[PDB]
Amino acid sequence: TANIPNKLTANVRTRTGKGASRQARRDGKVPAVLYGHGTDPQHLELNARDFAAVLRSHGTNAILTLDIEGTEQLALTKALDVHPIRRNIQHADLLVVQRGEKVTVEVTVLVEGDATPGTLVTQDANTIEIEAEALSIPEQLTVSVEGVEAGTQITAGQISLPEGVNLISDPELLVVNVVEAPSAEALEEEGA
Amino acid sequence: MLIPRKVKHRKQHHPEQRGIASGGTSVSFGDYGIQALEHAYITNRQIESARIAINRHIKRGGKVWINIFPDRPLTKKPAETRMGSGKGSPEWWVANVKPGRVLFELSYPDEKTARDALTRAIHKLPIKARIVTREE
Amino acid sequence: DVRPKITLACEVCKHRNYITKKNRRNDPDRLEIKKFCPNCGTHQPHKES
Amino acid sequence: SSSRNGRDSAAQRLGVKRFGGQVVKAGEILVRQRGTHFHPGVNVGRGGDDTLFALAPGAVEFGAKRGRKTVNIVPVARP
Amino acid sequence: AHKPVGQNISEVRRNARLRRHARLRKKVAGTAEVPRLVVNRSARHIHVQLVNDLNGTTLAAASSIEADVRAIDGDKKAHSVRVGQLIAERAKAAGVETVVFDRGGYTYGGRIAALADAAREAGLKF
Amino acid sequence: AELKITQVRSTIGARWKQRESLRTLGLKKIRQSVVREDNAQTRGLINTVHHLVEVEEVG
RNA sequence: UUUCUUGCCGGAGGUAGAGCUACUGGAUGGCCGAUGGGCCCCACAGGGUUACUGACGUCAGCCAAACUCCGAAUGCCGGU
RNA sequence: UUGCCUCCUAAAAUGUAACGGAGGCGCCCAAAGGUUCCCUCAACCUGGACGGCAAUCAGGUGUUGAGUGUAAGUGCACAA
RNA sequence: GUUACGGCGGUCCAUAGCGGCAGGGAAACGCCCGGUCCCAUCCCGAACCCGGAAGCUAAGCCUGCCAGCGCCGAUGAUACUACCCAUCCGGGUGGAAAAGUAGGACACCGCCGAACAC
Ligand SMILES: [Mg+2]
Ligand SMILES: [Mg+2]
Ligand SMILES: [Mg+2]
Ligand SMILES: [Mg+2]
Ligand SMILES: [Mg+2]
Ligand SMILES: [Mg+2]
Ligand SMILES: [Mg+2]
Ligand SMILES: [Mg+2]
Ligand SMILES: [Mg+2]
Ligand SMILES: [Mg+2]
Ligand SMILES: [Mg+2]
Ligand SMILES: [Mg+2]
Ligand SMILES: [Mg+2]
Ligand SMILES: [Mg+2]
Ligand SMILES: [Mg+2]
Ligand SMILES: [Mg+2]
Ligand SMILES: [Mg+2]
Ligand SMILES: [Mg+2]
Ligand SMILES: [Mg+2]
Ligand SMILES: [Mg+2]
Ligand SMILES: [Mg+2]
Ligand SMILES: [Mg+2]
Ligand SMILES: [Mg+2]
Ligand SMILES: [Mg+2]
Ligand SMILES: [Mg+2]
Ligand SMILES: [Mg+2]
Ligand SMILES: [Mg+2]
Ligand SMILES: [Mg+2]
Ligand SMILES: [Mg+2]
Ligand SMILES: [Mg+2]
Ligand SMILES: [Mg+2]
Ligand SMILES: [Mg+2]
Ligand SMILES: [Zn+2]
Repeated sequence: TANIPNKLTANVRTRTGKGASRQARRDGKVPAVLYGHGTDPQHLELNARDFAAVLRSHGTNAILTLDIEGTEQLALTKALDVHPIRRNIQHADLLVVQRGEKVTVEVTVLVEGDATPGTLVTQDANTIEIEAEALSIPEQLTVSVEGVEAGTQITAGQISLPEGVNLISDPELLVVNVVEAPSAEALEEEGA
Repeated sequence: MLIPRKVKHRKQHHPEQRGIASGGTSVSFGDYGIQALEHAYITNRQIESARIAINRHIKRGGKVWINIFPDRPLTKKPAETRMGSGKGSPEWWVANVKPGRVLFELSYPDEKTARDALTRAIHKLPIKARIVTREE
Repeated sequence: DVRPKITLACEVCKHRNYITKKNRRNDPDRLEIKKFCPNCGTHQPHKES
Repeated sequence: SSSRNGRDSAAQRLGVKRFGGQVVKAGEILVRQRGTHFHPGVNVGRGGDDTLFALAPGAVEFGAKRGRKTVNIVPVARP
Repeated sequence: AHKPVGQNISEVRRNARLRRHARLRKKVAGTAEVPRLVVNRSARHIHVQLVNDLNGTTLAAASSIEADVRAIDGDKKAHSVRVGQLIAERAKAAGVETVVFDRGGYTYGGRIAALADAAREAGLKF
Repeated sequence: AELKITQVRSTIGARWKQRESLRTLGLKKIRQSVVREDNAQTRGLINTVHHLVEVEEVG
């Protein structure tokens, strides 16, 4: 299941620094860096609005097609430095990638469906590491809860993992734990 | 009340209350949380009141995580006394809160009730906070 | 005192050359050690005064 | 109503006394310290209270020798 | 496969010897004018080097594997005295009569003492 | 390339390395100016007192 | 001119910050599961069942003037 | 409370105040001084009559978490 | 000069460590055999010390390959900061981390000796 890369435009940062980054961030642009086996850390401003839009559409983990001054590159979002408060993305890290390339990544895990009513489902690890190709990276994968029995644990090793993707996390990492819903005489008994 | 079992030193200086919370700024345990916006000293009185507020509002089943601990003691010298004669005896306990730190976190099925319990807690705190969700 | 001041004197010339301390509880007898005598010119036994 | 503390001792003025590239006489003491934070290096001796001093005239220079910060005296050329 | 579990006496001998050597080395060293006479010793042979530690070089050397030394029908002390006189002659040729004795982490005595006293009488003052 | 430096502010309330940088530049009063070469020593010497002076190159 | 300023060069630090599975303490929630808890067959042997309490450990998020695997800017010493 | 010593305050040189925060000292050891040589602990697992986690024995893992007369700090496994 | 060699060293002493897999025994390095003699055990020829060459690559040593643990580690951003603006907010110019990422690394250099055509 190939995911189509998203087409952004970028242009080489003329000069570097906190003043330059603050100014660029002020003009609705995100400073970022390309690296990888391209062996050239290349400093690129890109459109903040388009960056946020594509991150909304295809999560944190999505291939991009960068147009660097006409040259055409394939990139993959490695990290995003984001402000804790203003929540704007400050910086981005872009591994260079090509087809048929396995890469390690972290994919969010969103529990889906309703559970049995007497107990609450609670996730400890929201993200699971997987090894997968550049184009075949899943932006999210689901875990099944449909009327479980009494409280039991779920680990990464029993998830319906996609095709062409490989678990990296040790299979005994807990993801979602159904824990019995606290009674009336049990909910306010902890916390002091 | 949340009180440390022992502190190595029982009379410290006032915690420096400047900067932005660098550690502990994300919601990880539950799905909704209360995330701070101002520097303050959250005493165990505030924490207990807020936790009881959340428990009263939801009242059925759901997990409340107080991921801040009041373990820093503020002392107070006895009343009617002049200046001098050394530092006082410690008599309340505090967590040092920066703008950015998720204070309380909640896990509960529905949305509106969870939001309302979180704002009920917020009203008991000496700061401005906001409700933050498990996703960016 | 239990660690009083004591003096050491050379036997062959009876000159008091050194003053030290020692424990009377642990060294009840006179302390004697081979020290250096400036006028005898060489190392000689020195005994407590 | 009283503080059960309020005593301290005199400052002993410890620390590095001659820094790198500084010409010294033979015998100048170069760093006062408690333990052996700086270990004696080439042509540098160590005193009774762990005071490092120069055993020859030259220029001070620091180094690391098998995970040990050391102080050495380098013979400057005679003009 | 038969995986051994213990430590061998070779390891303890080798590294304890090295530790004794280093403890010794904390206090002797070699210049150009007073070099260091370092000694190795095994169950078959005894080795000596004359070292200038300012460089990590060796100025003269000898062992009990040379033609003449293997030509001696005598005892290990005889090989030791031969090595001592040979290394003394080689040092004297190299232009040195003063040295410091690095006994090499072995206890001074036996064949090492025989070597050292042979060098002592042969012209090297130490 | 070389510069002209004109003093615009005064040295009342100025810290001591600022006043000494001004004195080292050879200028004493407000509106007084000097002309000098554009090396790194001058560039630093005016970097200290940029808030007190204004500079322009010649040509 | 030894003074002072600016540039460059040679230094020693443990502050701001940060980090803590790098120590000393605090400290949140999970996970497995003891030892010690109770019971059966029936012995106080032995075995397993059970809200057990749940050592240790481990996952994730944290905290410190008298914590530090780390760690600046300035200032300071010298030279030029 | 008044002299001395150690740490934090003390803002990475030194120094720095308050009826600021914590403790020690007014000794001890004829070896616990000098030198020469030799060795590596604490803890943990396994195997052993008393003997139990624990006492001494044996095997292993163990680079410093033990110890350093005596507060604290700086040191010390090259060993102090 | 060649060396699946032996020593003595050096390096802001792990980019060198730990672990794992596969080899070697020319001389060497070892283990190994014995306690007549120097010397030795707070008892023990186990260690140390002295003599010997029946057996060995099983170790130690060294060689080659593995990045699993430990180690090293940018660029960029950020924190913090000097100075300066600035009526609190905040900004500009210089310096710039820690953590993390890309990755690196199964050390390198030197001087003597051994055997080998010499
Ligand atoms: Mg501060
Ligand atoms: Mg945070
Ligand atoms: Mg932190
Ligand atoms: Mg409020
Ligand atoms: Mg006695
Ligand atoms: Mg002091
Ligand atoms: Mg001394
Ligand atoms: Mg003394
Ligand atoms: Mg064995
Ligand atoms: Mg200058
Ligand atoms: Mg400099
Ligand atoms: Mg430095
Ligand atoms: Mg300090
Ligand atoms: Mg801080
Ligand atoms: Mg503590
Ligand atoms: Mg600190
Ligand atoms: Mg200071
Ligand atoms: Mg300072
Ligand atoms: Mg003062
Ligand atoms: Mg007192
Ligand atoms: Mg002693
Ligand atoms: Mg003695
Ligand atoms: Mg043992
Ligand atoms: Mg390693
Ligand atoms: Mg062979
Ligand atoms: Mg024998
Ligand atoms: Mg082998
Ligand atoms: Mg070997
Ligand atoms: Mg490391
Ligand atoms: Mg950088
Ligand atoms: Mg304003
Ligand atoms: Mg880093
Ligand atoms: Zn006399």
